Amino acid sequence: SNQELLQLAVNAVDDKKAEQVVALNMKGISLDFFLICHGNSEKQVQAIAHELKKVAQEQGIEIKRLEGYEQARWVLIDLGDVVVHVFHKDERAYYNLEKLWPTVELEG
Amino acid sequence: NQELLQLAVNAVDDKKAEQVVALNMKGISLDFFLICHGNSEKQVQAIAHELKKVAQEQGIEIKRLEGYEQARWVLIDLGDVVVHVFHKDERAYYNLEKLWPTVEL
Ligand SMILES: [Mn+2]
Ligand SMILES: [Mn+2]
Ligand SMILES: [Mn+2]
Ligand SMILES: [Mn+2]
Repeated sequence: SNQELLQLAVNAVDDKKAEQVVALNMKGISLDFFLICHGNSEKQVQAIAHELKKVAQEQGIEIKRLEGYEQARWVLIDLGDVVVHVFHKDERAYYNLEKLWPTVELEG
Repeated sequence: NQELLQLAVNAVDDKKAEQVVALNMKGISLDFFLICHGNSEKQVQAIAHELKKVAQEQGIEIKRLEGYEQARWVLIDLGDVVVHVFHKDERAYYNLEKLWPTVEL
């Protein structure tokens, strides 16, 4: 998709104070954008994931996937053209997210 | 194709890598992801090295190799095929579900 869903996800995630928000242009890589951020506690991680869900249902966007919400260590919210990854500051795969997957200059 | 994949499966097999699983990334990424694990950091490195050794014999170019020293999660980018050698105790290895069609062997 475009910055419309991405900005939609960035804001939602921003309203809940998600830290280190990073977008990835998954463009040439996957079959568009991957939004990454993290919470400092399992309660904060779920708050973020929920605001994204709440906002997604307001704008009428179909959530294709949502996994790891209960555990709140690595919540994946598939919004289609955009996929959000909300990690817990202590999640290890969150620091190895380098191996996996080109960023996107949000402010622009 | 199965040429590089079988090449990687064998290398990883010579070192006794356990729970070898191939993933068809067709229609997902821009070929094959291969996963397996070692029971110790020494075994994990043995596997990663056999892959490196085999890759240099066949003359295939290793694009990436990360986490070898730590031997908790070694990534060997062989191009069309990317191998992930985990340590049986690595957590991201049990959450590899979230991330992302299992190829037969
Ligand atoms: Mn698209
Ligand atoms: Mn509507
Ligand atoms: Mn917990
Ligand atoms: Mn160690």
